[PDB]
Amino acid sequence: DPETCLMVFKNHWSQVVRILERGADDLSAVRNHTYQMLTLLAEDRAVPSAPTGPGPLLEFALHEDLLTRVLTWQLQWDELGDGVEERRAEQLKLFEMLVSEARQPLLRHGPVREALLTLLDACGRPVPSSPALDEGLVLLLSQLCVCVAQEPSLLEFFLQPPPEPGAAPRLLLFSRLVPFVHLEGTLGQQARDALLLLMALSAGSPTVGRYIADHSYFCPVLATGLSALYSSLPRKIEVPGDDWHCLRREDWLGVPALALFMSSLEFCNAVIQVAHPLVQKQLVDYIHNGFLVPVMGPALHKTSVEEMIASTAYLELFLRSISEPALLRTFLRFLLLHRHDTHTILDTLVARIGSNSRLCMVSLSLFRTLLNLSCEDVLLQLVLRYLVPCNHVMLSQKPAVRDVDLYGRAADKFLSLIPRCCRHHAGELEDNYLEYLREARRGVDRCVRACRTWSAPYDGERPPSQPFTGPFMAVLFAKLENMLQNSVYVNFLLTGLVAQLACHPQPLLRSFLLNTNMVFQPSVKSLLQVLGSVKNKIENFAASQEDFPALLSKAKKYLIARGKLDRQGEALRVKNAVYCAVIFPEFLKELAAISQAHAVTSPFLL
Amino acid sequence: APEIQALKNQLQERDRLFHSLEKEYEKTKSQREMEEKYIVSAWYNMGMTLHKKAAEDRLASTGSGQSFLARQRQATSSR
Amino acid sequence: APEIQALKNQLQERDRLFHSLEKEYEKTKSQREMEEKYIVSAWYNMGMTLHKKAAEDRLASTG
Amino acid sequence: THASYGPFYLEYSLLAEFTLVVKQKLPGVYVQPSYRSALMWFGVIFIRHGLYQDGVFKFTVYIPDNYPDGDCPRLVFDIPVFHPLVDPTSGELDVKRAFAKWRRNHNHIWQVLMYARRVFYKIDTASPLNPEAAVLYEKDIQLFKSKVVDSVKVCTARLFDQPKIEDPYAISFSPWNPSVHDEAREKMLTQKKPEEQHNKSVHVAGLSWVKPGSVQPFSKEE
Repeated sequence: DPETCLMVFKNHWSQVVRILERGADDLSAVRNHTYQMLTLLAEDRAVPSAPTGPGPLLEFALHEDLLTRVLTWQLQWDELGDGVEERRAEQLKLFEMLVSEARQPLLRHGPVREALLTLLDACGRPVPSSPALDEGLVLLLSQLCVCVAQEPSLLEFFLQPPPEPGAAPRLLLFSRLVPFVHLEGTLGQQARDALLLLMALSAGSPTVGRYIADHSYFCPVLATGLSALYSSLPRKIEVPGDDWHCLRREDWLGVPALALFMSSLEFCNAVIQVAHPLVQKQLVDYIHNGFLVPVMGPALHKTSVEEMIASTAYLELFLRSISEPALLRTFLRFLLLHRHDTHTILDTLVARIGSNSRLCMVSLSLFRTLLNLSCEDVLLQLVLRYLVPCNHVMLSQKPAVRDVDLYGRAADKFLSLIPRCCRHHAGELEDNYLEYLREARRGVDRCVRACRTWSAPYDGERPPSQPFTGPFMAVLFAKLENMLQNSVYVNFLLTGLVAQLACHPQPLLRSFLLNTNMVFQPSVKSLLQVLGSVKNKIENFAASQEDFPALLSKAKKYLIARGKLDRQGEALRVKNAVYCAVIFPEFLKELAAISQAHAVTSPFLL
Repeated sequence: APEIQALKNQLQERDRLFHSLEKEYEKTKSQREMEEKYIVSAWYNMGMTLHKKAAEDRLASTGSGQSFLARQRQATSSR
Repeated sequence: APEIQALKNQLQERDRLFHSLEKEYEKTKSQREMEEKYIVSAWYNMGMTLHKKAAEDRLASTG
Repeated sequence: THASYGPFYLEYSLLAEFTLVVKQKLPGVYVQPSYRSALMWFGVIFIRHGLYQDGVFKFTVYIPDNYPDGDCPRLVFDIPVFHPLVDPTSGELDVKRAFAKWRRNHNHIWQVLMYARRVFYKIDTASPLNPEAAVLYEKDIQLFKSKVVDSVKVCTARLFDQPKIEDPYAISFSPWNPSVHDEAREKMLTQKKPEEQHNKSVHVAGLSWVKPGSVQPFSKEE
């Protein structure tokens, strides 16, 4: 019964106050008396007449501030040094038992909050530290985070005022979780969840958010963590396959150094998703100015080829893993506006498309991810900035930008360029034009729904001396003109980019690529002129090579079977160009079907 | 009375135009109501025939593999 | 003058229900004009969906 | 090479033509292409005022097999309307007088539908197809209006039947039963624009940070 607990509680507490008013024996006596009193306090019940009020044991304890005075009586014994990390763990276990086990919400009271705040200062002594003490500290902080997450009004009550005018306040619930974010295992994960809960509570409070964004060093800790973890990554990608173009799930989990970076970036992504806007802007600016500019700025410009491949693959993985638009704005502004050796970073990445190796494949995958983000600014800076002034068209054909290929002139013009060697003489590649029409329908519909938030339609009205279509168009067409010399996996991503770019519903971009009846100024190279040059070169290889119809049959039957299993210079040139004769007519089917589906899209989308 | 007959004449012409706009508004509302009833009935029969054809459409909608190039690009990541 | 007052009362009531009829005509016209866009779009969206479905079915059948 | 993809070209041309029919606004004209044939467009006009008021005329648009390099599309009615330009035994409207030559990229099928609506709002008697309708037009107008009212009742009485051309996409009315048709009407009216559409799954999210009217990136104010 609850009254007998009161008598035996004043029995132990009377022994304890006597011990304070009069060393190892007294310390052991107050430790087991403390254990008994706090286990009895964990099993207090409220009075049934007033269950919303505190119980009688809390009424006796909080009246004279029992917990804080016995805690500071042990902390003045802490200066001896005998059993410091055992006694600290003992009080950690005791106050964790009050936070978890007690059926009343104890934290609404002042004195127990002050006792917990003094205990958090007692555990704030500097390193070295036994791992049991860190485990108990993280567990106590996590349980306190859970309790304050259930009662959100006490985050300002834990924000205790500065001890000096102009000094920083001491939120001991948050600042003690700051060194434990980078730790691995269960302990660092518990610290990350507890800090995420605190940041969710600080989303609804302007005083705590201004404290974290202005009087706490959490954002430099995160920025220096990302900067230090971008030194432990390998500068060499050791993957044996030649079809590898980007870091897969099996790849970045296979490198333990990269997994720590990926977990840290996921934590930063969640913090940017959740926390307060002042805190969000502080972490945005600190992540930018302390990770991207000082580290990733020089790291992309590493001259050696394999370091370039590694940096481009890491950049593509990071752009593929941000979900929040605020951190994505940071990454994309860093890519689009930061200038090194008087050149844009995006210009440097454009210049790496025209390369002869795995660097080209990772660059095409990076630009595939960039165009798959469906952002305005990348597509604008790549092509549309050069297509807004509309100088590539002569003076009398400027209305032809807005025309729509209703009757299939463009599909006929593209399908007329299919080579005579590849045409079926009087094997699933003979009549699959319906399947290209389906994926052109989902291709245009995806690029229409993802452009609904865009500022301008780019229809030619809203908004060198000879016209120039931009360094992205010149490099992409010149690499497309070399389609015989390129690899089969390079051509797969290169035709993947042009098909994905032609699905954009912008009439300035669509008329430049798919409107075949457009004639341009002589300095401008169209997509039709480039594909015509490939058509001439693939037929010249046809007449000069003897074994070609037998080589077409075996190279085709491999390419279906890859979808089902889901002296060197002459041998390489033969192998690439025979592969090019399987891609090019069905690249021609893909560009035809996209130009068909642009005349079909509903008014009830845009 | 010569003033009275002219004033009641323009009063009766006012009533004449009132009756003309009355019957015109009645005809307009009746046609719009019947037209909307016809449209909703046609769409409802249309949709019920679509759910009757859904017994075939639940088998016809099955299909995968996409285009050859998209399947090949997605199969490039399989080592 | 009493007859003139009577027919002017009847006349003012005639233009009063003229304004009432014109207000009801304009409100019904604007309601039907707003309603026409929604009924036409709800017809033609499903109509274009059925046209695309029959379109791909025919284009699949001819090969 | 060209002959292998001709059905694709013609058939997607007719698909784009129905899309551009949806583009242009038509008062009371509700057009639908057929299921079984690609060259048949069913439909129905509602004549909102004029002499043919409260008239409901079903039709069927016949598209030539070589569109657009061919003739004007042929338009017939389900029931022959007593009109000077409607065939009294077949129901074919004389569409070819206005569209004498089908010029490529100029004429479209929505212009045929617009002329079909406009022929009931401007009666022309020059060189007809039903001569008694013409000579009732410029001589004895009240008998013409009586015969218009009678033909409107004849057309209205045959609306609810099994239609002339059997098709899974044939326009078939039902008698007004409010218990399910009110659910159908609210299923009309609860639909809205694709802004905030019911597809809230699958994060198809675009990004933009340019101030409108400007061409420089990252000019949108924070």
